[PDB]
This record gives sequence, C-alpha cells and structure tokens, in this order.
Amino acid sequence: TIDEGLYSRQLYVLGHEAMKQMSQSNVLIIGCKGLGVEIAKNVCLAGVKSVTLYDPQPTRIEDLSSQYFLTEDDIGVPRAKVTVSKLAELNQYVPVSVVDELSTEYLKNFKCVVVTETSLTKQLEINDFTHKNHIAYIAADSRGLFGSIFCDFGENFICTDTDGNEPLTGMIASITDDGVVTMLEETRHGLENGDFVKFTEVKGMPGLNDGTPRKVEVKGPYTFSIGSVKDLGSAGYNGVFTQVKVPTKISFKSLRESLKDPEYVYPDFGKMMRPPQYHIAFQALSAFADAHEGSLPRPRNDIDAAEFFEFCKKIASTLQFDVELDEKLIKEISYQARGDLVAMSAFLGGAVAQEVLKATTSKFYPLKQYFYFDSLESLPSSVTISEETCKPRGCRYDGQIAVFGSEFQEKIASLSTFLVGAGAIGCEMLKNWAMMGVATGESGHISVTDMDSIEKSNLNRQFLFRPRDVGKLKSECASTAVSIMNPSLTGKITSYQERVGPESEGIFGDEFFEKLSLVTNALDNVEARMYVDRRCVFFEKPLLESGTLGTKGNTQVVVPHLTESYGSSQDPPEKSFPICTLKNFPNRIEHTIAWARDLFEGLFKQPIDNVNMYLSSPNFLETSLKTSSNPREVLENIRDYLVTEKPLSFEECIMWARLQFDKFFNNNIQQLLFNFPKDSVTSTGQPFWSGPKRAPTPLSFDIHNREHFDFIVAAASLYAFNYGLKSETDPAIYERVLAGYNPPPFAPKSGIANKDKQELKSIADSLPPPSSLVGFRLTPAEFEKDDDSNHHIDFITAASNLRAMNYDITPADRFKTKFVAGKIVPAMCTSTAVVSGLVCLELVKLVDGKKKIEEYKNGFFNLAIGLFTFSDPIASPKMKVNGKEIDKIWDRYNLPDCTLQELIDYFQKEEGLEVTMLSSGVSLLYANFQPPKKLAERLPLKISELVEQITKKKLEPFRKHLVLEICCDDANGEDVEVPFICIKL
Amino acid sequence: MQIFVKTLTGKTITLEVESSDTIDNVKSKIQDKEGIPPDQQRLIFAGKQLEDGRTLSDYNIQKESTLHLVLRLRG
Amino acid sequence: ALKRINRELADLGKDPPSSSSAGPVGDDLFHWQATIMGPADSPYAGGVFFLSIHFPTDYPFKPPKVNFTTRIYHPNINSNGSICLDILRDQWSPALTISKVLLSISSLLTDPNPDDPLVPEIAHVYKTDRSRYELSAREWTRKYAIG
Ligand SMILES: Nc1ncnc2c1ncn2[C@@H]1O[C@H](COP(=O)(O)OP(=O)(O)OP(=O)(O)O)[C@@H](O)[C@H]1O
Ligand SMILES: [Mg+2]
Ligand SMILES: [Mg+2]
Repeated sequence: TIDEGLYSRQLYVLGHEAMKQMSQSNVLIIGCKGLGVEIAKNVCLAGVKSVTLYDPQPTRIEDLSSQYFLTEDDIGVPRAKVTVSKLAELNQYVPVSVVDELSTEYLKNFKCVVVTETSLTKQLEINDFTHKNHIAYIAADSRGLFGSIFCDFGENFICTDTDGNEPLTGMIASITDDGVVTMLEETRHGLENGDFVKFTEVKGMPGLNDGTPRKVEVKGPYTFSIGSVKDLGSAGYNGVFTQVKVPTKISFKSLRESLKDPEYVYPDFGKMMRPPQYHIAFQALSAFADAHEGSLPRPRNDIDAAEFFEFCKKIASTLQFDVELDEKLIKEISYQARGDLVAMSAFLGGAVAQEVLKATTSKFYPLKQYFYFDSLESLPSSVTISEETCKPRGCRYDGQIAVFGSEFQEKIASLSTFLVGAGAIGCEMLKNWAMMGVATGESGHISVTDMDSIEKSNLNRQFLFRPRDVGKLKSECASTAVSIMNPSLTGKITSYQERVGPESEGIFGDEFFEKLSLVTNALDNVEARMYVDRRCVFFEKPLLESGTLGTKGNTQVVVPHLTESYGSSQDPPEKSFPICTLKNFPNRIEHTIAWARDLFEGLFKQPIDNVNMYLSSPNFLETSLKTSSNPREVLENIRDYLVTEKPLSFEECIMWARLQFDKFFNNNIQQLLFNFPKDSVTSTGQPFWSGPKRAPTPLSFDIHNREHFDFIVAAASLYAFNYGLKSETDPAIYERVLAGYNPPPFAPKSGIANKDKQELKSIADSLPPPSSLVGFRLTPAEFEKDDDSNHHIDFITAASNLRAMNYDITPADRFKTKFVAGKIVPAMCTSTAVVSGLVCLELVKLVDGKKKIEEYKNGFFNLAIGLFTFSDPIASPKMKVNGKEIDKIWDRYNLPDCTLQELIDYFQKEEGLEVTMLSSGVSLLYANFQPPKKLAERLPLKISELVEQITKKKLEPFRKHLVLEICCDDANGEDVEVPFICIKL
Repeated sequence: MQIFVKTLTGKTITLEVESSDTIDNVKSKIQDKEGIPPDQQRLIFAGKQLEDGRTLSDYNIQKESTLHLVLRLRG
Repeated sequence: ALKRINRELADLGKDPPSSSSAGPVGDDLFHWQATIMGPADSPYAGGVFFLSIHFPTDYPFKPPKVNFTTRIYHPNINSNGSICLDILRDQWSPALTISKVLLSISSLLTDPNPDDPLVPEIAHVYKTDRSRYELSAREWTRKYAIG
C-alpha cells in the first residue's frame, strides 16, 4: 500500500516492512519553535500515520528567528494554530492536528512523544508516565551554539537492524564435510565470529537449503568454519550464502534515574570532558528559568552569568558530581542562553527526526542516551561581541543577533553567495540563508543555477515544492518560495536554468565570478564538482562541498591559500563489468540487468536512430559504408525496420516479440552450447563450465508462464510505441495470436569476387528511396526509469529474469531491477537537514574570515549508528621553486600576451628554468622534441594566435584569460613542478 | 613425507614433499602434474591460504596433511 | 595527467620502438593513434594494425581505453575491436607505460587465449580445426591488415 511513486528513494534506505510499520504510529510533538517545526517537517516527510502539535504560547517577533512557517502578520497567535495549516500541505497522507490542552492520560494515545522547550518539572512528570507505559520519549533542546538530545524507548526495546548495512552475501566455491566454507577466488566474506548464515542453491547438500542459521567460525579473510555437516552430506558444490541478523534487546533507563547516572555519547574524541559540563549546565538553565518566571539570562550579562554559575555550583554539590566546573564554558553558555540559531535548529531537528523514525520502526541503533553537542568554535572573533551589541533590536533577527551581534549581522546582510544546484541540499541551504538574512543589505545578492525539472519522486525530500509544481523548473520555484519565506529577499535572488560546465562560461564568466563571496555545491556528479572546484581555485573563492548517501553524509570547506582543493579528495572509482562476462558468461543478477539494458538499447533505440538518419541525411548510405564498423548491420536494420518487418497491426507486433524471444533466449544459447558443449574441457583438461561459468539451458516458450507473458507484452508494447500503434493488455488477444504460431526451424551452424559487395548492393537497391517517405519518422525509445507506464522497467525486469533462468541465477523483482538499472542513489530528508546544518555552521566561520586551519572542521556522520566525527582540513602542500616557498594549488603566474619565444626566454631568465612542454587544456602547444621546422614556424606567433591555429577554433569575444599548463626542467635536468600560467589576453 | 591435495571436482592428488619445502616448489609440482600455472593456484590449509615465499613448516603442515586447490581465472 | 602523458611521450620519442609508433592524434593529448606490426612468426605476419587509445582524466590511476580499428580474426577480439586483456581491466597500475600495453597486445596476437574467449565461434574453430583457423587468419590479415 506504500506509494512507491513518492517514497522511491526512502524505501531503499528503510524498506517495505519498516515503512509499513511506520505508517501505523502516532507522534506527539510538544513545543513548536524552530526545532519543533523542523522535527515536524522531517517526520511528516518521513510518512508517519499522523502528527499532533501542542503549543498554546502566543507568537512573538523573535520566534521568527528560526520558524520558517511564521510571518509577521501572525504575531500574537499561538504557534500551533498558524503552523498546522502550513504543515498539513507537506504530505497528503499525513494528517496534522492540534490539541488545545494536554492531560497525562491522553499520552496513552500515541506511539512517540517528542518534547522541546519544556521545563524540567514537566519533563519529569511526562516521563514518569511515558516510561512505565512503554511509550518512546525523546526530549530535545537547542540553546545558542549548544544542543542536547535525550532518548528513552522503554526497558525492552527490540532492534532488528543494528548497523543499517545489507546482510552480507557471497558465492561459495565449495564446502567440505568439516564445515569449512571458502568464497570464490579473491573474495572476502567480511563476516565475524558468532554470526548466523543460511545457504541456498547448494548442490550435493539439499538439506542446507532449508535456511536454518548456523554458527560462523572465521578461519581467515577468505575462509571460515560453520561446524559439522556430516549428516546432510559430504561435499557441497557452488551455492550462495547469506548473512542472518539477530534482533538485539536494549534496555533504557528513565529520565529520573538517568539524571543522577547519565550515559554519554561523545560526538568528538578531541574534547571528551565537556559533556559532563553540559549535563550540569542545562539543568542549571532550567532551574534559573524556574527561578525567574521562565526568563532566560540576558545576553552577555555579568550579573545573570554569576547567578547562573552559582546555580551550577549548587546543582553540582547536590548531585554529588566530582567534576571541576569550567567557569569560562559555563559563562559562555550563560551568555548564549537566549540564543536561537537556524543552523543548530536544523541539525538537531534532523537528528531528532531520525531518532523518531528509529523509535517507531524499531530499526537502526538509537542514541543511548544523552547527546550533548556544541559548535562553540563558530563564535566570531574579528568583530565586537558584548552586551551592548548583542541586545535585541525588535527585529526578526534577534535570535541571531543575541549570539553574533549587529556588526556580524551587517557582515551577513552584504554577502553575495553562489549556490550551484537546487536539489534537496540546495533547498535546505536556501532556507537557512533566508532565515539568517543572508544578502539582505544594499550590496547583497544571491544566484542559484539548476537545469533540471521537478518530478514526483523529488517531493519526498524537497519541501519547497508542491504537487502542483510538477514539471516546472526547480530554480524558479525555489526562488519564489524563499522570497515568500523572507519578503526582504524580493529582487535579491537570481535564478538561472544553465548547466554548470565548460559551455556555460559565457554566463558565469570573470565578471560574474569576481563579485561573489562564496560558492556552495549541491551537485550529485563528480564531473561538475571537479569543474566547479577548478573554477573556484582559478578565481580564489571559498567553496563549500557537501554530499549525502542514504544515511551517511559529509561536508568539506575549501579556503583559498589555506587548504587543499576538492580534486585531491576524489573518491574511489565505480564498478564496471568486462564485455566477456556480460556477453556470454554471467554469474550475477547485475550482469543480466546490464545485458537487458544493452538489449533494450540495441532493439528500440539504435535501429530507430539509423532509420531516422537514413531518412534525413541525403548521403547517409555512402558515408556509413566507409565509416560504420558494420555497414552490413546498418543496412539490414534499415531494411528490416522499413520493408521486411514493418508491422501493420498489433498482431504483427506480437509475432515480432515472439520471434525476438526465440532469437535471444533459445537460439543464441543453443549456438553457445554447440560451440562449448557441457562436457567440454579446457586446454589444461579442466572442465570448462566450472566456477565463475555456469552452464546455460535453452528456454521453451510456455505461454502460461508469467515471465514469458510479461516479456511478450513488454516487447509488443515497446515495438508499437516505436511504430506509433495502439497496444493492448488483455491476455485473450495474446493467447489467440500466439496459439497459431509455427516456430521456424533452427539448427546450429558450423560455418565452413564481389559477392559480398553484390550482396550489399542487393540490400541497397531493395531499400525504398528516401524521397518516397518524406515526413515519416520513427520515435526512439529514450530510457525513463521514473515513469511506470512506459514499459521500460517491465521490459528490463522480464529480460533479466529470463536470462537468469537461462543461467540458473536467482531472479530479482521489479524493486531491485529498478534500483540497479537506474543507478538510483538512496536519499533521506534527515541526512539533507544535517548536512545543511553543518554547511551553514561552516558558513559563519567563512564570513568571519578565520585564518588558522585549526578553526575549520570537515564533518562526517552516519545516522544508521549515531556516529559523528569532525577533522581539521588538510593543509595545501608546499614546494620549493627557485629557492622560494610556493603553494601547489593556490599559486599562479601572471604574464602579458607575449610571443612564445619571449615566454621561453622569460622562463629561462627570470625563473632559471627550461620549458620542455606547454599545453592549453587538451592541446599540445609546444614541446622540446618537435622537429625544428615546426617550432621555427610556431615560435614567432603570439599565444592567442598559436592557440587559435592549433585548436582550429577562434577565441570567443568574452574570453579574458588563458590557463596554460607548463612542464619545465631545471638547469641540472631535474623535472620541477610549477604552478599554471594565467595569460591575460 | 606425503600430503594430499583435493581439487574443486573431488580429485585427490598425492604428493611426496618435505616439511622444509617452499610453497613455490609445491606449486611447481602441481603444475608438473596437472598443468595449472602456479600463478593461478590457490592452495588452502586449515583455513589459511598458502603464500609464496614461505615453507610448509611455516604453516605447521605435518605428516599426511590435506590441502585444497582452487583456480583464480581472469576475465 | 598531462605531465605523465608528456613524460611517456618524450620517452617514446627518445627510443624508437621500431615495431611500434604511437603519437597523439592531431594535437590532442588524450587521443593517440598507435601502430602495431604483425609478428613474423604469427599468422598476422606482414600486417599493420592501427589502434585508438583514449586516456582517462585520472590517468594513470585508471587504465586507458584501447580499441582496434583494422579488422582482425582473433578469439579475444570482436568485430568492434574491443580487446580482452587483464592489464587494461584489473592489473592496471600507475606504473605501466603505453609501450608495455603495446608489447602485451603484440604477445596476445602471438598466441590467443581460447580458454576464456570473447567470440566463442572463433575459439571453437581454433580448438577443433587448427589448420582452418590458420587459413582464415591468413585470409583476413591479407584482406584487411594489408593496404
Ligand atoms: N552540472 C550541473 N550543473 C548544474 N546543476 C546540476 C548539475 N548536475 C546536477 N545538477 C543538479 O543537481 C541536482 C541533483 O539533486 P538530486 O540528485 O537530489 O536530484 P535529482 O537528480 O533530480 O534526483 P534523483 O537523484 O533522485 O534522480 C539537480 O537539480 C540537478 O539539476
Ligand atoms: Mg531529476
Ligand atoms: Mg540525482
């Protein structure tokens, strides 16, 4: 019942069972400030059964510092009543309600309870009931640059998946009678001792196919031991082993019990003495609020700080904590007590939403139990922060001014950022910038570029779009939405529709890039990341990279002249398969899926293109005869798709589909078996079809079978779409037409003047002339995974399953086929929120212009296990050039537009280096091994003229610089690396 | 001494070796008897894969030990 | 990338391979047109084969793409010229020069590997009727690899 057209990306992270159990749980959220609304948004996007809000406090202006669903026309109204209407629109399957008053017994109606902005007495009263009644209780708080999370899921929490990784699977070479199991060649099982596994498709030991779990004894990286298998058999040949995961019982402690004896989680191992401080500090904050009518300490107040420190001392004495309090850190928490930032709110909201999903679905390992986080390193130091500058000014930025001050507010309001891409991370970044007031001054500006369009599956994690917006451009909708969120950004946002690449340099030129302040990437492909990184390096602009994958996420910051570039942080490459394995000898479902995709392309895409080009290019045949690798293939395809096998109705499409079935699943396998019989042996006497090669078996077309019928339907539908006919789905027509079918006789063949040319000419003169068919064009089939009615994924699934049946491989359903064929990247809304929070926390460091490299942090996290880590950026490598210190990345040579000979003389004299190679992009301008005549012809030419002549392309009018890569040798002959040259045209 | 090497197809080859013999010598014997290049021989004993450059004694191989032979084939 | 390619090209220039001659196409450093001469003691004797080499961006951390252009009747080479060799797929390391790849391809021409073929019919003919395979190879290398 799960709408796979909307939760397509989320299911690959959670699963069908997880979401099915999640859609039957009720969540109550107490408190509806920035953190509360963020949690509610993430939960609603997640897909819980319902959400209930409870916050009777009337709205105030400062509450807009982080609440993005509030407007200045709502001042004086309870936040819940004005937020429910806007929240109910995020997802149509998640009702949202509001309760006027909250009685304790009412709490029995819910499955999870989230508590924010609530005093300690109320937290204790709620927890004393939600603990013994087995209701999940999550309490979150965000004070300035500090945050706290507490989780309590009862005393008998059952966790099914403990790490979020798929079960370990592997292919078995053979199993002895002693229980020794070995994988295939150079294959690591990766198992540990004590695990449970099950065996399937094991030959010689059918008993092991039942699936009963067995102990695992790891004897090495490639072998392990399972015990004694004497009774079931003596030796097992081939088969597949799959790991079995056992549930874990976790017993939590109530809040009242865990106040005295807390259990901490350390988000960073470089500072592990702080969380004991924060545990005292937050309780002191609650006590101080209770002692002054709920009024937090004033910002940067010394009297309130002293009273707060006295309260901290009192609490430490009362709770018998043998910890030496840190006066500086406690007073810092006191100063920022009334702070409310949007980056911290977004980060903690993402974390708490993930915790709610863990509590509801009984999946992943939750926090146990306290999680105290701080980003105090983000506090600016180049501006004046004091009690006078941090006082509220009666504006919507008070929640931020109370932490950063008015001078830093002015610095923020004059930023000119550039966001590349408008995906989920782009939407979150735009929300954060709108809330922070980025580029709201006279000199501020924002530019966002993205060339994609909104799809239905994107609405699950991109909250700035709506179902009515499907089909429109992302950048325009995002700009309009964020202008609605913050009216001050009206006319301060520019949205482009251009793909960032080499061809867009005419728009994102030097004039555009010299006015920016920072660039933030929200891309999803490595090529664009590398290109943007190179451009930023050339222009020396700070860069913010961020990536997500399911529940994992990472954020990196690049600072000019200080840290290394994104290039060197390149990830390991991807996986591709040899042509030999795909063509003839597959052994996994991925191989069959790739083969099915190639078959689809070669059946419904390439012949159509050839026919269309023949009917468009006047001289196509002659060029293809002497250019195409297989002109005979092209001519035969044209003939078949024009005259020989042109369908006239749907019955002929069914006949053609049956013929293709026989041609691809029955005749090729017979030919392959004829070439390599099942009893054949290698040159060494070893059997051929052994190990990584599986003996295929021809398929006989059984109409009653489901897979055959699916393949026939899919092929007929695609052929009709290619010829623009009308397809049908009733089985009656298929059964009727395929009943009277006579398979043409087929036998394997051993093989054994200008006849070939005369054959080609005979094919050619049979083709109808191009003039006879004018305006007749065939529609190619462009692959589209997201559409469920285009018969693409159905065809791929059918072909993959049939080929798996050929080679005795386990077939896969449509879910796995769609995941593999489309290269879908799993994604989550919580990961997006967390990465956006981290990036925006680094942005305030970038604005302040911190110089030391120890003040920046690259972040990594994995929410499936509650892991967070932060490490300093890597410094840019240095080098010695002519006895001088040179940065390898952030240095360049600036030279005028001089002749090549003058450039060589300058490098020989000024730098004392001999130029041996000079290139501009992918063109070799000059080399020391070229013949003297060519050099003498090229030496007296200017650089621009030389480039134009070599590249056979005139320089564009907007071009203003040339980046030259030069390899030069020293006087002794030792190669020395030098930075690139920036020729100024 | 004598040892037995079992292949993936259930065959048992008997070899006359010494505890001090190197793995290279055993792979050479297996190539001489079955014609499998040493580079493609993966010999396993007691859950540990024998590596070139060492001796049988290094792996605690004693009288009438049993090894398993598999073949690593490229694409 | 570019620096590594230039180093390899300069090394090739200094030492003439005699049996091989590789060079960039036009002035593009990421597209070479290599030449291989058929071995004397092989069915492809007296033949010139032209190969297209495309270097990846992360070269030499990634193997180059090598495709035949002259039609050849070989078990491990299909009609499209795709080559079935290990050093180009997994054994690739940031230490092998293009000269090593050309020498390896010449050796592959010297003796095919029918045990793990790419064109099953050619391998079957090779294993069953060697003389017919030799005749076919001579006919093809005379029709396509000459002129
Ligand atoms: N070279 C590029 N220049 C500009 N924008 C780009 C470039 N490459 C990708 N993008 C944008 O990056 C965003 C990718 O985000 P995301 O992957 O979440 O969305 P999607 O690709 O539409 O979805 P899915 O990955 O689920 O199919 C898209 O807006 C795409 O337009
Ligand atoms: Mg898209
Ligand atoms: Mg994408």
